[PDB]
Amino acid sequence: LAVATITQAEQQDRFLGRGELDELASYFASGAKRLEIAQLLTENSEIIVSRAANRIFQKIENMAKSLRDLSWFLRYATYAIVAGDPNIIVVNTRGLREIIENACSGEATIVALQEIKAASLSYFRKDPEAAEIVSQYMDVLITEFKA
Amino acid sequence: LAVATITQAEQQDRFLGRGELDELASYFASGAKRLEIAQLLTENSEIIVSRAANRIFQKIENMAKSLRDLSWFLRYATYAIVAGDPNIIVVNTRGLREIIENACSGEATIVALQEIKAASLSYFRKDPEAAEIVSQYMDVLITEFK
Ligand SMILES: CCC1=C(C)/C(=C/C2=NC(=C\c3[nH]c(/C=C4\NC(=O)[C@H](C)[C@H]4CC)c(C)c3CCC(=O)O)/C(CCC(=O)O)=C2C)NC1=O
Ligand SMILES: CCC1=C(C)/C(=C/C2=NC(=C\c3[nH]c(/C=C4\NC(=O)[C@H](C)[C@H]4CC)c(C)c3CCC(=O)O)/C(CCC(=O)O)=C2C)NC1=O
Repeated sequence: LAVATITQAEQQDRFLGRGELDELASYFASGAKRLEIAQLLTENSEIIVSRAANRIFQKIENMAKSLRDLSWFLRYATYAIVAGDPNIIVVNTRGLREIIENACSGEATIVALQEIKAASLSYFRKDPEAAEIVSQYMDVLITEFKA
Repeated sequence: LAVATITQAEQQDRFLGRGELDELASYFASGAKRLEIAQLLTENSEIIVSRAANRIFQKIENMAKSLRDLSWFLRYATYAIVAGDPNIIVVNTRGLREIIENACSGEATIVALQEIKAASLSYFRKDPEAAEIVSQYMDVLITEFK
């Protein structure tokens, strides 16, 4: 964050670098777009989740938890997008591969997640900038289940 | 702020509400303007600092330390502006007036700080919002010195 960047600059007795400034400038300026994205994923959260669950419907034994988890995945994506901090996804998906490996099916989860991503993207057809943001964050989520 | 309202929604296992989204909208917009300001001040810092030194050059007995401090002051102003937190200035200015009244002239430092302000402001004559933002942070710098 800003307070982060400032702390290290201070630590090194210096002005923020041109790069640090540009990076913060871009973080603030993409803010409106990131909020637009979150508002949209949120209001459509239920349709996005049910599309993902449906795609693996026949693989699911625990539908209540499946629907819950898929909603939670999308909710943390949504946090990360609002904060402009992909690490929110990383911290909160820590260890989930093992847990869901064991709980149901790793294969299926990735299938559902890919549908979370596709269904999410579907709301930004006209808006390449947003689609990129959405794909970047969704890819961070999925990758935490791949390698 | 980013982490704060997200932390709450997180604790309550929910999506951010529309009211939360609008509040962040205001945060990011202001941050954008603050960052534009900080970039200008940073890129033109040598110029700003030299104007301020030059404005009191007759009183300066140590050009080096004077140029250093004025830069140090400007630096902390930019930190405050970037974070949007005037208290960065307050905290790092604490007790400084005494150290510097000793070292040279408290009063010349004030004149030079007014020139830091006046010089900083010259980059924002087309943008009265940004100008007011620079004036408000610089005033905290000058005041907490006095
Ligand atoms: C990133 C945010 C986040 C997620 C997603 C999360 C998931 C998560 N899923 C869990 C269990 C589970 N998850 C599922 C199933 C599924 N899960 C899926 O994402 C699939 C759609 C489906 C497998 C097909 C099942 C069947 C269990 C354990 C069932 C139980 O004993 O109740 C558990 C173990 C504790 C619990 O049962 O609640 C966690 C922590 N925790 C988090 O903080
Ligand atoms: C907000 C960030 C910040 C500032 C500004 C700061 C100033 C500061 N100026 C100092 C000294 C000094 N400062 C100056 C001069 C001046 N100082 C001025 O701001 C005037 C423009 C000019 C007098 C006209 C002089 C001559 C010394 C004594 C250093 C020496 O004797 O070599 C000292 C004493 C220790 C040192 O020499 O490093 C500090 C701590 N410290 C900080 O953490």
